[PDB]
Amino acid sequence: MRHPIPDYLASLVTELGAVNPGETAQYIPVLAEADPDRFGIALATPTGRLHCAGDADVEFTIQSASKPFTYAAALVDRGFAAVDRQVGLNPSGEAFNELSLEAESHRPDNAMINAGALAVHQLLVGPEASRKERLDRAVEIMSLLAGRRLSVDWETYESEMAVSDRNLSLAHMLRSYGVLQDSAEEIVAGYVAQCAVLVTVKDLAVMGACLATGGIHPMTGERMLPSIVARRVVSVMTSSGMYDAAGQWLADVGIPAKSGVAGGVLGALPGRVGIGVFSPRLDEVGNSARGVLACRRLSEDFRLHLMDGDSLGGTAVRFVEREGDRVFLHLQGVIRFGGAEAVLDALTDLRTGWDAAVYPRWQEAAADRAALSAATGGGAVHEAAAAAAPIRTVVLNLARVDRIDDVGRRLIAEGVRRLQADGVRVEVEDPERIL
Amino acid sequence: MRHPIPDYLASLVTELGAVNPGETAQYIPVLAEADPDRFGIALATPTGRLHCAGDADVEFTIQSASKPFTYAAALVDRGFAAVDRQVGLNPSGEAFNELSLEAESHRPDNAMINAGALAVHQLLVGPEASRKERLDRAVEIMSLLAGRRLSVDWETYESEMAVSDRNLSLAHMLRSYGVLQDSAEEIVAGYVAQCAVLVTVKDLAVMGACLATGGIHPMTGERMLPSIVARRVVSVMTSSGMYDAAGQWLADVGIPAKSGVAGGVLGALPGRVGIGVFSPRLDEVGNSARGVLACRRLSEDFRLHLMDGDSLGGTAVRFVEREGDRVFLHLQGVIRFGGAEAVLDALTDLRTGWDAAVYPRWQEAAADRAALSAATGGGAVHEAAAAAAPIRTVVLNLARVDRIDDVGRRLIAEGVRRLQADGVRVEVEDPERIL
Ligand SMILES: N[C@@H](CCC(=O)O)C(=O)O
Ligand SMILES: N[C@@H](CCC(=O)O)C(=O)O
Repeated sequence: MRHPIPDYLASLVTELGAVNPGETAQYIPVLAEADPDRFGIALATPTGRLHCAGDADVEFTIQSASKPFTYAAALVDRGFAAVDRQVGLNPSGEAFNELSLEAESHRPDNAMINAGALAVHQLLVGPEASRKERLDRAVEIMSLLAGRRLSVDWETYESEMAVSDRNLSLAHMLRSYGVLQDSAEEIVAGYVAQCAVLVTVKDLAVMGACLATGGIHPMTGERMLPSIVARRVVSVMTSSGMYDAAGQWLADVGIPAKSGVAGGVLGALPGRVGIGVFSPRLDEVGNSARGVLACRRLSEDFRLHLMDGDSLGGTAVRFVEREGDRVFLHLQGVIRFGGAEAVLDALTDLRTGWDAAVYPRWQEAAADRAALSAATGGGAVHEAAAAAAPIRTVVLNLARVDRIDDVGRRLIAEGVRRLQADGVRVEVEDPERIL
Repeated sequence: MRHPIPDYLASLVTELGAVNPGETAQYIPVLAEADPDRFGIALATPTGRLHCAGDADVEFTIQSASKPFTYAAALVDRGFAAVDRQVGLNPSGEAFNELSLEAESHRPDNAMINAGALAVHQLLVGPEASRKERLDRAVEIMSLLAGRRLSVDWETYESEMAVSDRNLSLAHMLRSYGVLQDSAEEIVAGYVAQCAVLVTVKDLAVMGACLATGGIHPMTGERMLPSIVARRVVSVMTSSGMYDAAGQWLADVGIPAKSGVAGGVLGALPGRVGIGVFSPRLDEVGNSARGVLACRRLSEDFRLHLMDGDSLGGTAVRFVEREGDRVFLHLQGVIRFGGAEAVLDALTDLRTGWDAAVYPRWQEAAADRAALSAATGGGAVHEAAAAAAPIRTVVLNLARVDRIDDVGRRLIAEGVRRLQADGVRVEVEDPERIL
């Protein structure tokens, strides 16, 4: 059959395309004369699927939506310590205040606002890196997530470099407080090229997806970024991506996202989906009108909110079989704290916090563990307590476990270490050595 | 064996308990003379497990950590429209500015700051509700999540009511802009009692857990709040819970949390865990010092970050068996967009977005779907494409699916509707009618 998601994408494009409020970025000639009658949208899933509709294969400059990529690239090249000394974590409106830099800190508020982006571009490769290297580190980091070699639209670069007075101002002010080493024109030029990189609504959906999964590319399964770096970038996208309207956006939508004045919008909901939207005309605060609306919809119709839980839970426990003398534990999925934590409940729930008198209700509910389990979501863990409803051997089957982060390994290891201590054998049937 | 989490909780209490910086709330006599040598912590899981350490069963006033409960209660009693007209969604520092209310809006910035809390207390039952009802609606909503009838510590209430000049000021100012109907003293009194409700570090962990799961109580599986309301409350806790330091907190920790000046801290990470911490002494901005640190740790050691993905993904597909003429699909877990979306991939992947030439790398990776699957986390969906590696009947087994939200139902329904349209039989073996 044909997948229903792309069909949904097409319906949304037609419904919201009935109109076209706002206007194109007027502070640059190349973006003013752009056709406002375009509008695409893509959804890239963690697994590797890509759904689309409308003008999702038309190119446009990534502008600001490029900020989380260079922040991520710079974090890897210099590490947290070095980047944090120049870029803060406080949300702010693009309107620049010098008091930002007078603080004991001496650093722009965050990496989503121009001042913060200029500081990040300056940190790109190292202290002795040339102008030319930083700009390739930019195009490179981005290109590695989009999946292909990207290019800079010099026509836009030149158009913007001719009227880049504001940014030069932020760059100078920054040098004044020692946040920038090199020259103002040098970092501005590199920053203005970085924003001139061309992407399609689809690339953004795939790039957003890399950040969504913790640094894993959904089209190859190859780690592009460390989970810890990808985490922070999505953290700052959420808290400062929509500027002073971030509180209202985190509640109204739930999708960490940065918008570009060329019309593009990037979205990345941790562990669920990379998003890309494209619609030239900008609203009253500078974002992509139809683009920002597209996200509202997706978020309401699919409950794609950051606060809408979607864990594995006890579902990490495929099943618990007490054949007779030995008990078999088969794990499944991607095991992190959530899953490993449930495993530890299973293991403990084999015979190897509240006063029942005070909570008659909780004891009753507990009496029926199968019922209380489905109402809550702990897969087949209740099958452990049921196996013990002597055990001399426990088998940990890991054939169905896609992967397990460090925290899971340690937690399940410790779990194993504590069983043997009980005079219980423990065989870990783990084929593709993952443990 | 003994579960390793509580042991970890005890280690953390001893390690971080080596010290005790800051001091108790000095603007109230009853909280100034409180013993600073106490410190507990609890973790309530979605499934129904409760882990503890230290003074987790000692009572203390919930103060501000009560704000998300009354905001949630008021949202249910009056609905979004009515509450949003009085309470905004913008983050802010407790330092009050009158320009907040001059805006076209005429409403405090958010429901986590005193002004915003006073406005929420005023909306508690209805326009014709008495002073006495609102205060019970407060204690009630909270008590229903903690799992037991709670009480107001009048000793603290009286102590604070004697020096409640600041709050009265916020209350008056609000009446001035028409955000409060009743009297200033009336709402202040009710608000000061609401903060005098006594909880233990454990109750907070269970209460945080209700919000964490989308409104489902982890100790009974009974829905206490609508998923949509629980969502917003966690959204505003995240964006404004830590005030002007929320950007740095969302990155440094990732756990939506509100602190109380009595020493308690509430945490609620969507779909993973309810948290409770208790440590009388407050730091330089008013939060619980050791309490705020406890959260930092938990978040770093267990990767309990809001941005650290933890989905079900393709793991919703237990397996795909092509016995021969018919194909069997067994689903599992709690199915939302994430899971339902994978099902639709399975169904479509039975023979009933990118240019391969451009992405040689992606085609290679795709060639080995089993490998690309484990690197990414899509359970056993690749088993569908493998079944078709004619099909006249497809069986949807739902015995292992704990539950499925509205979005899942519609998505899997549509999926079903599109298969039959292909001249394919479709039997949904779903025992406890969930579909
Ligand atoms: N590329 C623009 C930024 C566009 C935006 O703010 O989205 C600039 O450097 O000024
Ligand atoms: N109960 C205190 C608030 C404490 C806090 O801000 O955490 C008050 O009403 O002023």
